[PDB]
Amino acid sequence: HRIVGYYQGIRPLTNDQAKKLTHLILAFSTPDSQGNLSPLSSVLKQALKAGKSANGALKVMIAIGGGGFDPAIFTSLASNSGTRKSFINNIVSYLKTNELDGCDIDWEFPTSSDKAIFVTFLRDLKKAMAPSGAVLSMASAASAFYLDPGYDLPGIESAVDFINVMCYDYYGSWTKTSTGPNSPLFKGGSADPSDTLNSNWTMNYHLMKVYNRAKLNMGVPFYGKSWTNVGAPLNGDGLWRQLGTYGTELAWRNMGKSFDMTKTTYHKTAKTAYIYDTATKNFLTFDNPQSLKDKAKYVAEKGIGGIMIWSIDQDDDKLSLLNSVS
Ligand SMILES: *[C@@H]1O[C@H](CO)[C@@H](O)[C@H](O)[C@H]1NC(C)=O
Repeated sequence: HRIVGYYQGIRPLTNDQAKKLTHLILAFSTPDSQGNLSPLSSVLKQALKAGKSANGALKVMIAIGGGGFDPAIFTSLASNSGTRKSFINNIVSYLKTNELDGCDIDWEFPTSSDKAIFVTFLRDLKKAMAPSGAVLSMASAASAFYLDPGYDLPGIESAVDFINVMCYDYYGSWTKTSTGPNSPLFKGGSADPSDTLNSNWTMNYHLMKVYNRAKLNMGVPFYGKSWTNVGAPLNGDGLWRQLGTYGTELAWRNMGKSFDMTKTTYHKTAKTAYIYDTATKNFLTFDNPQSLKDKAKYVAEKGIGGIMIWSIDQDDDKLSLLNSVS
């Protein structure tokens, strides 16, 4: 159903890409301490024009905030009814001025002190957006650690048109235990030390809280993560290996020129792709056409309302990943 594509201006949005999306979410605009939104960058502006020109049905939205963005500023703007009201008016004015069709609130992350005020902010923002038909979404966290204290999912659901669930970054630069999958679909069987660092657990968490699952999008990544100097498996399964050193996040479009993709191992239980290169001891966890196909099937099977992608511009020139997901 929905194909919600985040876009961060790595490269121009192509006319083929625009036709494969229902929603294009430019990323990012950030508010200052007074609720003034940063102006749309040139690369984001171009993608808006390219998307609308190539797909008259496409909704082009601005994601406000982001993983880099200080969540205490969201707290400040939303907690005060006066600043909440003016921030909302600034958002609505920003949409009209920049010819946008709506916005995504990417607040990473609301704390327990934010839980109710986040819902109030989204409900009020929806009310101001409703006459123009502007589309409202938010990005949701992937673990109970964040979800339980900070996310009133029923309340959020009552306000937004859909929820973009960030089912990725399950392992990363903070991981001290072992290598592991950035975005597996499932727990990876008996060798998996975790029940929850997978998309299925995160989506099931949301399914158990929200009224209408059609309002959920399962997020998928078009990027992967690498480690170097990686050693032996911890418990007989090559996905979880003795740590060397965190590498970086790589866009899919850049993996094939640095890794021999013919060495891809596809985990049959977790539904996730990785490469361990015994020659170099480099390790890459990523998503590829196979993992994305399995995830689209999961979404259809569970009746989830859509797929969201971070980020479509990380795809290769031939749209291997976007063509696989839809
Ligand atoms: C997905 O998660 C649910 C609930 O956590 C669990 O019952 C189910 O077995 C999981 N599916 C797979 C294939 O791991």
